[PDB]
Amino acid sequence: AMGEELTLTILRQTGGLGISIAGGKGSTPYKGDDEGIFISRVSEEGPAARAGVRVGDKLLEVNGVALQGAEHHEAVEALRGAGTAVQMRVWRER
Repeated sequence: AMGEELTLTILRQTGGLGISIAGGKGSTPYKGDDEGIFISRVSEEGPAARAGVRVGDKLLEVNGVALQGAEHHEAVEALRGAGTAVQMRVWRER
């Protein structure tokens, strides 16, 4: 297999999830031509790091909201509106 599909739960903490994202349909890609949404930063002090989110993870879904074909700002909105426990489905390439 080329990668692992993981489901991680991030408990929003002290005002954020502790991630940045890159990519999206019509934005600068994080990888090749892939227009998907990718984790571009994980704050060392933030809850995503502690939950096991990794830079370069491809974000597939956030609390039921699919991000396939999503634009960047749509994904930002999905993360912001995801509530206190944020369940992320990610694809982690080898």
